[PDB]
Amino acid sequence: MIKLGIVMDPIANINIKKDSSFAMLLEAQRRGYELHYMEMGDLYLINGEARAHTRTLNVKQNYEEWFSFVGEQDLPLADLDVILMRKDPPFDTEFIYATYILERAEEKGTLIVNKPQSLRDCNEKLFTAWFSDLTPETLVTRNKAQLKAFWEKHSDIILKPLDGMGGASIFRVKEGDPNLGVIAETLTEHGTRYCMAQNYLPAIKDGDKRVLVVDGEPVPYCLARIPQGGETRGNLAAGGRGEPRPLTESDWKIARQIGPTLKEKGLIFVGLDIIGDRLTEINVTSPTCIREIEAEFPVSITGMLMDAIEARLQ
Amino acid sequence: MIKLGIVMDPIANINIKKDSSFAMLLEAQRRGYELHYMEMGDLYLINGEARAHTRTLNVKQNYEEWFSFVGEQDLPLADLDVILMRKDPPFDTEFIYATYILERAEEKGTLIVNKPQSLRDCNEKLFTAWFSDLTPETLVTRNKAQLKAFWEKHSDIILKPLDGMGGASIFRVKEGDPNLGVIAETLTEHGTRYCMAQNYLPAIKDGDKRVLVVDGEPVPYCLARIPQGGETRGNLAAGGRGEPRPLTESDWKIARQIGPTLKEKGLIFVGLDIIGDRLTEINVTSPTCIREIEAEFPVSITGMLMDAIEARLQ
Amino acid sequence: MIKLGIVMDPIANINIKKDSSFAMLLEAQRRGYELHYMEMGDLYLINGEARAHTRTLNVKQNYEEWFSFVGEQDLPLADLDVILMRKDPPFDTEFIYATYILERAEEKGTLIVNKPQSLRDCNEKLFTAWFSDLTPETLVTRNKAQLKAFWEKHSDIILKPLDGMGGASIFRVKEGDPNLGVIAETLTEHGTRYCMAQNYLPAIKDGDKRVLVVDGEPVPYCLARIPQGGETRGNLAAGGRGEPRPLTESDWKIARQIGPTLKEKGLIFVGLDIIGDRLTEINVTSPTCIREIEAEFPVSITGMLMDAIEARLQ
Amino acid sequence: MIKLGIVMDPIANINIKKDSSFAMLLEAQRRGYELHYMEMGDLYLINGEARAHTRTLNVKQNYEEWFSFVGEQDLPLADLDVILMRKDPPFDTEFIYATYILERAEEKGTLIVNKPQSLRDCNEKLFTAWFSDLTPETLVTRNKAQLKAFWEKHSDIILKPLDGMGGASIFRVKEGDPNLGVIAETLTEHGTRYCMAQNYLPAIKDGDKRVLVVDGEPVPYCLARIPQGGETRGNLAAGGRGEPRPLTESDWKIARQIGPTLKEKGLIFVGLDIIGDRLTEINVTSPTCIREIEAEFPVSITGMLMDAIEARLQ
Ligand SMILES: Nc1ncnc2c1ncn2[C@@H]1O[C@H](COP(=O)(O)OP(=O)(O)O)[C@@H](O)[C@H]1O
Ligand SMILES: Nc1ncnc2c1ncn2[C@@H]1O[C@H](COP(=O)(O)OP(=O)(O)O)[C@@H](O)[C@H]1O
Ligand SMILES: Nc1ncnc2c1ncn2[C@@H]1O[C@H](COP(=O)(O)OP(=O)(O)O)[C@@H](O)[C@H]1O
Ligand SMILES: Nc1ncnc2c1ncn2[C@@H]1O[C@H](COP(=O)(O)OP(=O)(O)O)[C@@H](O)[C@H]1O
Ligand SMILES: N[C@@H](CCC(=O)N[C@@H](CS)C(=O)NCC(=O)O)C(=O)O
Ligand SMILES: N[C@@H](CCC(=O)N[C@@H](CS)C(=O)NCC(=O)O)C(=O)O
Ligand SMILES: N[C@@H](CCC(=O)N[C@@H](CS)C(=O)NCC(=O)O)C(=O)O
Ligand SMILES: N[C@@H](CCC(=O)N[C@@H](CS)C(=O)NCC(=O)O)C(=O)O
Ligand SMILES: [Mg+2]
Ligand SMILES: [Mg+2]
Ligand SMILES: [Mg+2]
Ligand SMILES: [Mg+2]
Ligand SMILES: [Mg+2]
Ligand SMILES: [Mg+2]
Ligand SMILES: [Mg+2]
Ligand SMILES: [Mg+2]
Repeated sequence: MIKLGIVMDPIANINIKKDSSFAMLLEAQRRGYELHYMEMGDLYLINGEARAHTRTLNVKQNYEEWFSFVGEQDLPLADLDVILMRKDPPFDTEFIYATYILERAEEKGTLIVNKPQSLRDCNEKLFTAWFSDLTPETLVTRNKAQLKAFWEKHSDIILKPLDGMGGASIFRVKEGDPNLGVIAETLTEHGTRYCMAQNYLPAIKDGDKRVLVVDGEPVPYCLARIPQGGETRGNLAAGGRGEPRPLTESDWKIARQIGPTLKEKGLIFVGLDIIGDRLTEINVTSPTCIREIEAEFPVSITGMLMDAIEARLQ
Repeated sequence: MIKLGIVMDPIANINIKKDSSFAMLLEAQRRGYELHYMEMGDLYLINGEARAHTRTLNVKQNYEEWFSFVGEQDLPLADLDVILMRKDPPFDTEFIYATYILERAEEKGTLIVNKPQSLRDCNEKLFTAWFSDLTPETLVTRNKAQLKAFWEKHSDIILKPLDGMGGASIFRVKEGDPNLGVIAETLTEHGTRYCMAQNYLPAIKDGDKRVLVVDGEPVPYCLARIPQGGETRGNLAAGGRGEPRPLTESDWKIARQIGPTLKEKGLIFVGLDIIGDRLTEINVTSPTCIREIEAEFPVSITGMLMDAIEARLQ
Repeated sequence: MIKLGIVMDPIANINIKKDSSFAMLLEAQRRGYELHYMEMGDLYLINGEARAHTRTLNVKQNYEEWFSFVGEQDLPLADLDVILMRKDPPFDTEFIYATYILERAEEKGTLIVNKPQSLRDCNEKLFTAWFSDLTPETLVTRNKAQLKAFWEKHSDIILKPLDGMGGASIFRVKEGDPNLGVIAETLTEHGTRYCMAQNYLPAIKDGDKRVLVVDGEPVPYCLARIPQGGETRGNLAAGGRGEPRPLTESDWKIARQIGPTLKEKGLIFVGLDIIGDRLTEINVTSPTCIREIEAEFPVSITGMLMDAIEARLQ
Repeated sequence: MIKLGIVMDPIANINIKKDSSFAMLLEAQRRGYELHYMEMGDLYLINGEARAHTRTLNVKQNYEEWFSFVGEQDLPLADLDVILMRKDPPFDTEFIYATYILERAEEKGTLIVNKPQSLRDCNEKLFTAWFSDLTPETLVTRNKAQLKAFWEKHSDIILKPLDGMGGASIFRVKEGDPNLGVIAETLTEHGTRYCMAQNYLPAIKDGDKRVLVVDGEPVPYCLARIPQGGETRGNLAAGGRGEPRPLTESDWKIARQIGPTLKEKGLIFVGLDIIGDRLTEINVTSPTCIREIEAEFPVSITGMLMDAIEARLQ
């Protein structure tokens, strides 16, 4: 059968109602694949051979017991046909070291979703620099002076870190905010770290849309994430409310401009974030929102993904 | 003329007797290039255009005053013909973010020494995994159990981090050492970070040889670094004593097996570390030892480097 | 009744077989006290009044369910008669900030076990400086030069941090160890942090004895902790094997020399560590070993503690 | 003569125009004291005896060369009559460990300015809890829920950390600020660290007054620090503009209510911060502003301090 491996954060701590790695494993099992579970500490390199202690996994939609390990073994990763790299951000050096280990298996012919070299090339915030015609005004800098000047030009800005996801450290500096100085000292760590500033997009009130792309093809329904109450963050992670919608026509236009690059670079499962008609980030590590969209519409995103994996393995 | 830029750690704090970035700038000036100085905080991205505040530099071998800035300007980095990325390790995410900024200039046709994509692909310790036939026995793992077992098989091991240089955190765990447990808990941070173990190479007593490669071509004399007194580290940084030597015949054999890969990947200036006949690491960020070799032998390594840059620009 | 509060690490994550805070709560409940549970985040200060969100607790020796909250409330801490500060190390600034909050309640007449001012005065490693006649040779320094010289004088030394417990970072540097330099650079963080060196005590082979002192009175049986296998640490936390013993006559002599100071300073429940006839540290924050001693001998340490609390409240 | 020691941050890096430790050393030298210079790494403990490598210091108001060491020696600290602890914040555990070392010298009869036990008892922000009748409304908490509620009650609040000085991390959350959530997640590190909230005091527009107290006696002129431009921080450190003034009558009233406690606790040199008629913090580690006040008025604060030291030594 196909043997699929998954590197992910502890399965014992996921919420199977929302988790997309889990929805993918139910579909792989429904198709008859042998599932091999791994966490970051299980992978290693011995004389350049990527190997791992895996546990053969069995999953089921049961809220008392959703997984069971039916055996364990140490194998070379080149023994698996597909490895899904579903480790959550932050993008740190540990994450990078794991992609070199996954890359030694990929040279022995294992398919890696997503491709290790592209995970290091395409940072979720800075890859927008390759599509500046679709993004808001974006400045990446360490200097408070440049941040102050971008604020004076735009009046209302969003300042963010480059490594997190889920609304980690998002500040909005509107007109008359008394805190530009301390927010820049906090995000650049007194000018020793880069941060990103973007002009604020009022359309966030209509939702931050997560648009999913399966091997360059946009899935036709998205999830708009509406910030809630006293929150500047649309992220479900920061309490945002999700609303499944068909793609609007500027959603198709952005997703098709990016689609071919993602295919070309082996970024087989990608989550675009679109606010209004601007692209704000590209999630290539562990994008979610599969469950919410799939509940509301007749589309099997996990099926699309396994179909694309199986074509890639032919 | 050629306009060469350099991104480096503060020039006001270098030792011009030992520093190789400085020796390279004296040669570029001797050839008539216009030098533009940058530090990491000067580079930025505004709508995907890489730009920087540079300072036009003038250097001279004077220990009271070795540099002067004769002007400053904000320019797009694509205005320079060559940028030397000479920032010192650690390999951290800031270093990675800078390579995406240098990569936007490289797409507009600037030559980057070394190539930004290869700086992210070739970590100084883990790139040895692509030449395991030339390295010692090497294990990269988070698990103390695997480290203990590698120690029982080899008796005498070297344990190290993956990010530093200069002898940062090198432990030797010889037979009967009472500390394997606490050294593994310290380097893997209780199993949450990968570390590297290698079998100890007795030949370190004859020196850790720094072998320099200029665009795939090995420079014919090396510097052997001899550990001093009560030191397990050969590194000049950890007090090692340097001895310039001709390359021996296994030095030629290793350097030629790696030479073509480095050329192919745009790793134009590389420092190999060889102990005996084993490759232990590949320094691609800011390798030094140019001064010491050049003092003792009739070879101009900086000249070789500018000749290779000028060929690359043709 | 007496209302006793406890500040501790999450009760949902303790092992009731070994945990001493839990054994103390079963005894307080057996005596009829009302138990109020708190974690560090529940305590606060509003205009200098110490207050907390507590949860009224019910505990029982049941491995499926060992606690239940039967209500919650926000109260001033001065409403409780006794607060047991049982938060585990590290000794960090958060720990110190909590002692000022517990100190505002103590001025309104609540008994704090142990006394907040003494928790800040008596660091578990450096308080041994007030009894240097009972300790091994001890040097606290940031300088590798002094560490090297102490090693040359003593041949076999133990190097440790000042903040942890449980065998955190204990190195033994015996004769001919190739790592003094990197161990000193690691514990002093290149000379910016103090560490402690002590001469190694061969008697650790007979056990690191935990001697418990209840209001200056030594409990008459101790637990010797024997290091296991390839371990330099006797700590149960680092796999040490515990053996309950009567106190030997040098155990009585040390415990009585320290007894009156601990009483005097309101350090009502203290865990001395004795190796042979030398005192190595004084645990005043959350000392354990009550269960193991009590299983083997006819002594109720928790009873001694509640008797001392009740006398203190008279 | 009197031998005075000073523990301070590197003298080679101070600005003698503004630095108050330096102004104190010129006065001690003018009186004929022998000055012994120390940095944190020079102090150590060997079997509970506090000792240090000192350098005999000579200072002079010369901007090319303001200090010279005329010898060095290792001595027990009990050999000095007075040690000025002038190390700058942060208040971290290293700072605390140094106070135990200074405390072993103090038991052998050395005067420590300020007293080590009081430096650990009187944190610069939380010691205000002992004078809540003179401070603004102050909440110290880890819970965002309590911070949100304090903001709804007061409309305009100041949120700050407990460890820094100089305007480190001061946020103002006025009505309609879109960032309460991310500022609380940032200062409490997702609820794992305490932070302080206070209601905003409009009077900061007239200056944050530094009021100096020499052994319980208020010095009669203060320095008001006016925030500048786009700054919420009055601190000279964050660009604030200083204006020497006589004490107003509510400045006398606050300083006299605190004066006797500071004397009583051996906090011989203290810098109160007063905004309007509210006390906001008490700087006991390294308060400055001596130069600016002394330039404008006929008062020798350093003289007052040496007079108080000499009385303390009688
Ligand atoms: N330019 C913007 N305009 C408005 N809101 C933005 C903007 N950029 C980010 N945000 C807000 O911050 C949240 C997270 O931003 P995002 O770029 O997607 O980073 P993250 O990885 O944390 O999700 C968004 O959902 C939105 O609420
Ligand atoms: N396998 C080995 N055998 C012996 N010594 C080694 C070995 N690996 C590293 N070392 C020692 O540690 C020093 C640094 O090792 P290296 O791999 O080059 O890391 P770094 O980047 O810090 O220079 C070497 O100069 C040598 O002294
Ligand atoms: N002087 C010493 N001689 C021998 N072993 C020691 C010595 N000091 C510490 N140790 C070892 O390290 C372990 C922990 O040391 P300790 O001082 O008690 O710190 P901790 O708080 O981590 O328990 C001890 O149980 C013992 O095994
Ligand atoms: N309650 C307050 N009202 C207004 N401004 C305040 C208040 N508390 C602090 N600040 C501002 O922040 C600056 C620093 O606050 P402070 O409490 O003195 O901390 P620090 O140690 O950093 O000086 C003050 O100078 C002032 O500008
Ligand atoms: N691993 C998780 C996803 C974790 C996560 O937060 N992922 C980010 C991108 S890496 C995301 O898609 N967040 C969507 C949101 O917060 O709305 C899952 O599969 O559910
Ligand atoms: N930037 C410095 C080099 C800094 C450095 O230590 N570089 C490492 C590799 S990134 C090195 O070559 N070290 C040689 C040694 O310590 O012997 C220079 O040009 O001199
Ligand atoms: N809170 C825990 C104790 C946690 C702990 O490890 N405490 C240290 C001192 S703070 C200890 O006594 N350790 C004994 C050992 O490891 O043997 C309990 O009550 O069991
Ligand atoms: N050590 C320095 C003082 C460093 C410092 O910033 N101290 C703080 C208190 S610890 C201070 O008084 N700051 C006054 C201000 O920034 O206005 C000196 O003597 O000048
Ligand atoms: Mg994201
Ligand atoms: Mg997003
Ligand atoms: Mg190196
Ligand atoms: Mg090396
Ligand atoms: Mg302990
Ligand atoms: Mg101990
Ligand atoms: Mg202050
Ligand atoms: Mg202040």
